[PDB]
Amino acid sequence: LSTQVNAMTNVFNILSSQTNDCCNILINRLKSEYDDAIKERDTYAQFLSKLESQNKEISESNKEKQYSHNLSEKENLKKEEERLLDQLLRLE
Amino acid sequence: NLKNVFVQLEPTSYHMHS
Amino acid sequence: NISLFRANGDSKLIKEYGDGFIPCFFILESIRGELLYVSEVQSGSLRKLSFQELPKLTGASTMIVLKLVGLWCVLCTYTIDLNKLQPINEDTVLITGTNAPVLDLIDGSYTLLLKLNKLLEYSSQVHEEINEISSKIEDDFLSLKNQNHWYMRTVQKSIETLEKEVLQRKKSKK
Amino acid sequence: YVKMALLQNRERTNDIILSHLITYLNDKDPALRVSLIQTISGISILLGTVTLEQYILPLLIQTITDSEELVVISVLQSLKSLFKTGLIRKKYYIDISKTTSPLLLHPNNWIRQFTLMIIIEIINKLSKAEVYCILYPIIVEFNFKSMISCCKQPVSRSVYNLLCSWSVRASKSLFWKKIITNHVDSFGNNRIEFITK
Amino acid sequence: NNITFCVSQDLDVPLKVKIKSLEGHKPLLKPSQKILNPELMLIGSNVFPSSDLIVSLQVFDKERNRNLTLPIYTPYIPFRNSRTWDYWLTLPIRIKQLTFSSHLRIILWEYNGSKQIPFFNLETSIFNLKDCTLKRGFESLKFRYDVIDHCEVVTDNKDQENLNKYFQGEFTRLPWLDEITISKLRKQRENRTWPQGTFVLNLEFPMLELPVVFIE
Repeated sequence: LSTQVNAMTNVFNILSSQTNDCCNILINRLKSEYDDAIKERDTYAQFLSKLESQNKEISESNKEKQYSHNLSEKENLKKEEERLLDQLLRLE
Repeated sequence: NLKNVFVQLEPTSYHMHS
Repeated sequence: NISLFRANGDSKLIKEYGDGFIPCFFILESIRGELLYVSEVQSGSLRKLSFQELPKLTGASTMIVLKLVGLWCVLCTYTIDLNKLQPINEDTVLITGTNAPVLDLIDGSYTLLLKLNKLLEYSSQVHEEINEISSKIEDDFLSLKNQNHWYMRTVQKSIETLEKEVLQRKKSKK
Repeated sequence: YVKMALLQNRERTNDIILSHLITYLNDKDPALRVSLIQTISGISILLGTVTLEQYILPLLIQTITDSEELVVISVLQSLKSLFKTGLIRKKYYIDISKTTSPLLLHPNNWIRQFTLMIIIEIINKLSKAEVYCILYPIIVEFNFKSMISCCKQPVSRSVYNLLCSWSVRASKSLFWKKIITNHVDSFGNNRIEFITK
Repeated sequence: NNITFCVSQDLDVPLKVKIKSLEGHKPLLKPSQKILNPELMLIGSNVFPSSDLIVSLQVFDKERNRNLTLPIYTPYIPFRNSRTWDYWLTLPIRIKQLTFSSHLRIILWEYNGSKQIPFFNLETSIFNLKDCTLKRGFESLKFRYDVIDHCEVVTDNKDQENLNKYFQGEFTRLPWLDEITISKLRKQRENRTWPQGTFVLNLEFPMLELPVVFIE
């Protein structure tokens, strides 16, 4: 990107380019279609993030809430998750 | 009504041919 | 501009110091702007006729170097320059050459200031789109912790209770 | 002589071509032999389709260049879906063999997109072939969503959870066999009328 | 069919074997699949594949440990139906060609999981010590991982059923009551055993006549 830009500048400065396509246009169309698909995936990820946060949170307390909630839940699940195996193995 | 049923496979003989 | 690189394949007899079978690997190198290219093929013996048919990409200003090497000993080394090739031109280059082995490899060569920079800018935009894809993946990953896993464990628990009903029924029959 | 014995028909020679394909590494020659074996696979798909199965299973050991022929091999798998159940298991063996070393992502993505959908059969081997879908998915997020679209498992998480998913995917193919009998009965019936509603 | 004693070169064509039944171990799904259990968290941990039992047949040569006969394998139905076939199969070695030194072998290859399908092994003898090839008759076998074999008790009763095929002195009313003995062989299904590391299979290869064998 920026490196290719600087190299292009150095090409238009340190020397004179006499040269003045299909794969480029094809890559452009492919990048466009991929951009559209990534946009659809971005909308899907928007709904997914909407289900993730579930609230506006005012974006001031959003970070702290996202930090606390996940930790609390992750600390909560392991207990029962390790608990069921006891009964299962007991009956078995 | 309908005719005789059509089987999905047929048995080899191997008996009288022996 | 752009110079298209498409190798038909390699048909020849290649031998090595040590005796052994190796998979044919066609190496493609460039002077500047491009990367290291390779082509996978399977022969394994001395004399072979194979077709690559693997499309490759290289920079505008560069010299395509096609060197066949087993996968290990070097079969053949062939140099090709796009300097002789003109704009919007498509042709084929058949290189019959010998170093260790006496070989032959057919590789076709085709072609495709502001336009180049525009193309590079487009590729850069594609790169930004890739970063956006990384952001989307990060979004889907950071979306939620383990949830449905507890639902699977819940299904296992349902199987445990069902097994309890089955064991109770068996106990009833017993 | 090899092509002669291969063309000979005496199906025992075809089974003898297995060791030939195993030791074929000494011969670096063209794909012409594989083309003769392909025509032999067609003529086998005519009469000896049971043997065509066993030959095709062994034919997955080719391991040769020009991967463009592997697409025709996939079409040959779709053609192997024709009748023989042994051909299905053989195509499953070829499915795992192809699952080990891939070639083209997208083509095999759509391929497996149809194949995994056709993998819901309750046949013992069909489940084994259905288990390769997880191994395929290993080689990400975009593919995760694209696969989640056709995903039949709500609680799916990982490979083990995918095993629990397949455990929840348990179905009976007996009524499906009877349904196939109804399909053949429909083939014996009159489909002439295209009218609707 | 007729029984008679006919030597190797005297006997003409190649052997064939019909194979039918087995014995459910009941330790797994009835196809001997995956080793079912309530502990199946470990089955996910052990990655236990569900295998549908199929079969393969090839003969160990002479007990000289060479290789002669052809491996052969059939199609797949439920082995949870216990795969009762009575399906005939054969290979290209005549009785005239068949060396009196020879032995049968079989490998039951199931269909299990990813790159997975099971394998079980067994072997037996072709002809009698009296030179009659399996007495050209019905039988039943048992096999473990190695060094196991077949006996005759209820298989000896089945061998008496093969003596019905072996043409002991017989009459027409005896034949009707041999339909009643189709009812009796139907009643013979009552068999029960629960061994492990080994299995049983019911395999009948009754021919017309008693072979005999010699050199060429």
